[PDB]
Amino acid sequence: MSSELLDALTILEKEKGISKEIIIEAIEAALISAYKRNFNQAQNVRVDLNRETGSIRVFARKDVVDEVYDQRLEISIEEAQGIHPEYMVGDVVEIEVTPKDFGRIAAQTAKQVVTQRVREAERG
Repeated sequence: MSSELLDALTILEKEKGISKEIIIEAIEAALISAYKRNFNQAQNVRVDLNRETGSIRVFARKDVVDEVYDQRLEISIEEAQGIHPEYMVGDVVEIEVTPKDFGRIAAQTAKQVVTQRVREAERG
Protein backbone atom coordinates (compact mmCIF):
# COMPACT_ATOMS: atom_id res chain seq x y z
CA MET A 1 0.00 0.00 0.00
CA SER A 2 1.24 3.47 -0.94
CA SER A 3 4.34 1.88 -2.46
CA GLU A 4 4.06 3.56 -5.86
CA LEU A 5 7.23 5.53 -5.14
CA LEU A 6 9.15 2.27 -5.51
CA ASP A 7 8.19 2.07 -9.19
CA ALA A 8 8.50 5.84 -9.61
CA LEU A 9 12.26 5.70 -9.03
CA THR A 10 12.70 2.74 -11.38
CA ILE A 11 11.12 4.75 -14.20
CA LEU A 12 13.87 7.34 -13.75
CA GLU A 13 16.59 4.68 -13.65
CA LYS A 14 15.59 3.73 -17.19
CA GLU A 15 17.14 7.04 -18.23
CA LYS A 16 20.89 7.21 -18.85
CA GLY A 17 22.92 9.53 -16.64
CA ILE A 18 19.99 9.73 -14.24
CA SER A 19 21.08 7.66 -11.24
CA LYS A 20 17.96 6.93 -9.19
CA GLU A 21 20.22 6.25 -6.20
CA ILE A 22 20.47 10.01 -5.69
CA ILE A 23 16.73 10.44 -6.22
CA ILE A 24 15.93 8.43 -3.09
CA GLU A 25 17.80 11.10 -1.12
CA ALA A 26 15.44 13.73 -2.51
CA ILE A 27 12.35 12.09 -1.03
CA GLU A 28 13.86 11.81 2.45
CA ALA A 29 15.13 15.39 2.44
CA ALA A 30 11.57 16.38 1.51
CA LEU A 31 9.72 14.43 4.20
CA ILE A 32 12.16 15.52 6.90
CA SER A 33 11.98 19.11 5.65
CA ALA A 34 8.18 19.06 5.62
CA TYR A 35 8.04 17.90 9.24
CA LYS A 36 10.93 20.20 10.16
CA ARG A 37 8.72 23.22 9.51
CA ASN A 38 6.78 22.10 12.58
CA PHE A 39 9.77 22.42 14.92
CA ASN A 40 12.84 23.66 13.05
CA GLN A 41 14.18 26.03 15.71
CA ALA A 42 12.70 23.79 18.41
CA GLN A 43 14.59 20.56 17.75
CA ASN A 44 16.38 18.58 15.04
CA VAL A 45 15.31 15.31 13.42
CA ARG A 46 16.45 12.56 11.05
CA VAL A 47 14.08 10.71 8.71
CA ASP A 48 14.93 7.30 7.27
CA LEU A 49 13.21 6.14 4.07
CA ASN A 50 13.02 2.44 3.22
CA ARG A 51 12.70 1.74 -0.51
CA GLU A 52 12.55 -1.94 0.43
CA THR A 53 9.01 -1.64 1.80
CA GLY A 54 8.24 1.91 0.72
CA SER A 55 7.95 2.72 4.42
CA ILE A 56 9.19 5.73 6.39
CA ARG A 57 10.18 6.50 9.98
CA VAL A 58 11.03 9.82 11.64
CA PHE A 59 13.38 9.82 14.62
CA ALA A 60 14.64 12.73 16.73
CA ARG A 61 18.33 13.01 17.57
CA LYS A 62 19.06 14.24 21.10
CA ASP A 63 22.41 15.03 22.70
CA VAL A 64 23.10 12.50 25.46
CA VAL A 65 24.51 14.36 28.46
CA ASP A 66 24.69 13.76 32.21
CA GLU A 67 22.76 17.01 32.62
CA VAL A 68 20.47 18.91 30.25
CA TYR A 69 22.58 21.62 28.63
CA ASP A 70 20.53 22.35 25.52
CA GLN A 71 16.99 23.45 26.36
CA ARG A 72 16.31 23.15 22.63
CA LEU A 73 17.06 19.42 22.55
CA GLU A 74 18.79 17.09 25.01
CA ILE A 75 18.50 13.67 26.66
CA SER A 76 19.65 12.61 30.12
CA ILE A 77 22.12 9.72 30.17
CA GLU A 78 19.73 7.93 32.52
CA GLU A 79 16.78 8.59 30.20
CA ALA A 80 18.46 6.98 27.20
CA GLN A 81 19.21 3.96 29.39
CA GLY A 82 15.48 3.42 29.80
CA ILE A 83 15.32 2.18 26.21
CA HIS A 84 19.01 1.46 25.61
CA PRO A 85 21.52 1.27 28.49
CA GLU A 86 24.24 0.77 25.87
CA TYR A 87 24.19 4.52 25.21
CA MET A 88 26.80 6.85 26.70
CA VAL A 89 27.36 10.54 27.44
CA GLY A 90 28.26 12.23 24.17
CA ASP A 91 26.42 9.80 21.89
CA VAL A 92 23.08 10.27 20.13
CA VAL A 93 19.70 8.62 20.64
CA GLU A 94 16.85 8.23 18.15
CA ILE A 95 13.19 8.06 19.16
CA GLU A 96 10.04 7.69 17.06
CA VAL A 97 8.64 11.17 16.48
CA THR A 98 6.71 10.62 13.25
CA PRO A 99 3.01 11.61 13.15
CA LYS A 100 0.19 9.07 12.94
CA ASP A 101 -0.77 10.69 9.64
CA PHE A 102 2.69 10.34 8.10
CA GLY A 103 1.48 7.16 6.43
CA ARG A 104 -0.24 9.06 3.63
CA ILE A 105 2.15 12.01 3.76
CA ALA A 106 5.02 9.65 2.96
CA ALA A 107 3.55 8.82 -0.45
CA GLN A 108 2.50 12.43 -0.99
CA THR A 109 6.09 13.54 -0.36
CA ALA A 110 7.74 10.75 -2.34
CA LYS A 111 5.30 11.11 -5.23
CA GLN A 112 5.94 14.86 -5.47
CA VAL A 113 9.71 14.37 -5.28
CA VAL A 114 10.03 11.65 -7.92
CA THR A 115 7.77 13.71 -10.18
CA GLN A 116 10.14 16.67 -9.92
CA ARG A 117 13.08 14.55 -11.07
CA VAL A 118 11.08 13.68 -14.19
CA ARG A 119 10.26 17.24 -15.25
CA GLU A 120 13.67 18.41 -14.05
CA ALA A 121 15.70 15.74 -15.84
CA GLU A 122 14.05 16.66 -19.15
CA ARG A 123 14.51 20.33 -18.27
CA GLY A 124 18.25 20.01 -18.81
